[PDB]
Amino acid sequence: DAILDEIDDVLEENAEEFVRSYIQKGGE
Amino acid sequence: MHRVMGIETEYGISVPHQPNANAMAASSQVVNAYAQARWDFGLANVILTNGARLYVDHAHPEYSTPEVTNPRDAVLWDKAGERIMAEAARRAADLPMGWTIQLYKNNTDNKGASYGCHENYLMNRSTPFADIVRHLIPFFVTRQVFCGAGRVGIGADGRGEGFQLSQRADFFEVEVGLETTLKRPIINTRDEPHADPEKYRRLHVIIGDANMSEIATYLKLGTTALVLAMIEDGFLSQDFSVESPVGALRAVSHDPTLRYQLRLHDGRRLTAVQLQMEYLEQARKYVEDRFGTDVDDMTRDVLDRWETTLVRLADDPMQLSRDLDWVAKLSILEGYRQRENLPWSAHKLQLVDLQYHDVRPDRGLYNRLVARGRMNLLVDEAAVRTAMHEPPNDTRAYFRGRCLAKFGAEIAAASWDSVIFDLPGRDSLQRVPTLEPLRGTRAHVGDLLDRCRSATELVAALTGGENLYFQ
Ligand SMILES: Nc1ncnc2c1ncn2[C@@H]1O[C@H](COP(=O)(O)OP(=O)(O)O)[C@@H](O)[C@H]1O
Ligand SMILES: [K+]
Ligand SMILES: [Mg+2]
Ligand SMILES: [Mg+2]
Repeated sequence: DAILDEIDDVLEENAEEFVRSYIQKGGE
Repeated sequence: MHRVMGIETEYGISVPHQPNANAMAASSQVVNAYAQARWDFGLANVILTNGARLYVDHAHPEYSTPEVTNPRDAVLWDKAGERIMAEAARRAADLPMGWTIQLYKNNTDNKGASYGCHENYLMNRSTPFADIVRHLIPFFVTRQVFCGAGRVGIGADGRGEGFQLSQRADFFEVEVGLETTLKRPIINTRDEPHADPEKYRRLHVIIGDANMSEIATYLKLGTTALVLAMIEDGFLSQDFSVESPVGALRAVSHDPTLRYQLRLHDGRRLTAVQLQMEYLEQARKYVEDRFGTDVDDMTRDVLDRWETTLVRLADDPMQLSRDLDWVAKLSILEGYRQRENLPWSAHKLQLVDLQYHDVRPDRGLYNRLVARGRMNLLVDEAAVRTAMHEPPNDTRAYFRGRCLAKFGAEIAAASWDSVIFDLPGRDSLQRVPTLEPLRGTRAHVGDLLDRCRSATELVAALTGGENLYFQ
């Protein structure tokens, strides 16, 4: 997949830390 | 198409590696770093020259489109909001604090928190609410087959493994109610039209995911508007109600193969796609009955796209990977699952789920799909950029936004239903009510705004003409 190479190029570094740290206040 | 509508989108907000930051402060930086005049009734709250509202709500920056009259304009000014958010974050990076602020046009952190993308529709006050409820619940339960933005993780807390159609479904718990932050209702009942309450109901819809795909946002607003026209006119004679609609909402979301069958009270057993086809068929009959072939192009386009999307969903949903968010996102997810043998619990899949919605043009995955020509668009980027600063011409947002652009230094405040002027010498503020959404348009005030060189001249010319220009 050409497109998976594009996505690979831009994904956030430290993927596990990034996902664990994405914590949001509740909204509407 | 002509129905007053608008989209309010709460954005996710992240400020990594800044222990001094909190979400309210970062949201304020975003709102403040972009702009303009204050909101009229202590959080940062700005009215923009395109007639939009940009403000801090519940520790999220929120963009509310100007009032528009059709779903293409809804898409256009909503997309301009994404550009405004992205630029706002870039400007906040230059504030003394120096924070790198990330913004996400999605609805959950996948850990139990949700935030909202609301649709507003102006309706006849006379339309009986019991009919609004009973005809909209099954439509809202099933429209996620093309409106869903996709989510990795099952259950509000994200502990179940797998992919689902929508981010919002797991957060809805009851059929009808006032809530927007907890025990959320399929039909929210708040009725606050900021217009003549003798004439208008404002339907405040809270169940939709925020969409990146312009085709998805277009279908979401356009098909809902068509269903509202049928409800107002009493056109729907069949009973679409289903057993346990909250349970059905979740079960439809949790089955991306699109085979789960709803159990209608009338005994029918229909998939969500099949039930959507029933609404589409009624909408076709409604438009033929009312207009013949004298149908406006946009109504025709919404019907055609609604039908083609449902036909393709029933045949093979993966052929919609250029049109629907959940399909485009799933295509990336399954690609990685195949390439790297990943279970649905893999953290990389969580990262794709979230970064899909990142507003950065160079890093957000939807934005990368567009950059590589892998997503169909409805509007072009030049029009989006113009919509960042110019209001729609055919609603009261025209007067609001143009006043702010031309006489900003003399606007004390503005809201959906007023503009408040601070004129030199007058030790009293001038409040100009804009109570009708379809007045205050270019056709009503454009020439007057052109001729006036000062806010003083404008307020003079408008004096005693409220029941001409605005109501
Ligand atoms: N009379 C109306 N009918 C339909 N939509 C409206 C009307 N007035 C405003 N809107 C839309 O509703 C949204 C209001 O946003 P906001 O002020 O954030 O709402 P809320 O008070 O629910 O937070 C805007 O997008 C606007 O275009
Ligand atoms: K709202
Ligand atoms: Mg709002
Ligand atoms: Mg809000």
